[PDB]
Amino acid sequence: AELTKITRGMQNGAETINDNLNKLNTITVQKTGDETIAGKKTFSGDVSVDGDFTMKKFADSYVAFFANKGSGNTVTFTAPWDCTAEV
Amino acid sequence: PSGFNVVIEHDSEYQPDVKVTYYKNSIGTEANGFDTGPVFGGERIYNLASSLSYIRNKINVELPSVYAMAGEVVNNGNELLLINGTEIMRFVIEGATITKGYVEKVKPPTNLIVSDVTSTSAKISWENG
Repeated sequence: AELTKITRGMQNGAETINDNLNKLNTITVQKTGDETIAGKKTFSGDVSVDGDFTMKKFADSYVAFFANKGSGNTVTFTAPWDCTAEV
Repeated sequence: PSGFNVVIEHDSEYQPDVKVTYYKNSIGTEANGFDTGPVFGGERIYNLASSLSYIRNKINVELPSVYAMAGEVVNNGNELLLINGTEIMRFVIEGATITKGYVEKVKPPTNLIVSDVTSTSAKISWENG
């Protein structure tokens, strides 16, 4: 967020303080109410969701199927990520 | 008399330092309400030369008589404020907590003279502060 600097002797001190408080209040993610958060959010620590968790393309980014069409004797594939296989 | 004296009572068993500043129209002292002054945040800050003396738990901040002012005393623990309308005289303590602060009204006696001294007695005379 781009806040306007509050300096000694400035003009429009009250309004600039008001606008800055209003900017912070509308741009921040808060501990209450329904919200929509944009941007790539990377969480360092643990994350727990007590309510209903919902995600996009789960089966595509977690489940991968590789089989041999022409023989069916030996399957050769380049693992898309770190995983557990069920052959 | 000697000057304008501000008493600062603290919790140290020692001699805390005090730094005095003066400034007009800091936030909350403007006459027509918040940010109605000529220099938002406060006009020129002046360092006030003080002469400090100490007794247990009581600092006496002697300032030149010309700075003498009335006003509400605010104790913020780390600093004391003497607020008179638009004017503020700020006292910053170092190494202790301000317990109570006030302009010295009851002032100590001065020219102590011992006269009519005998083997069994003496007369002590003085002048009001």
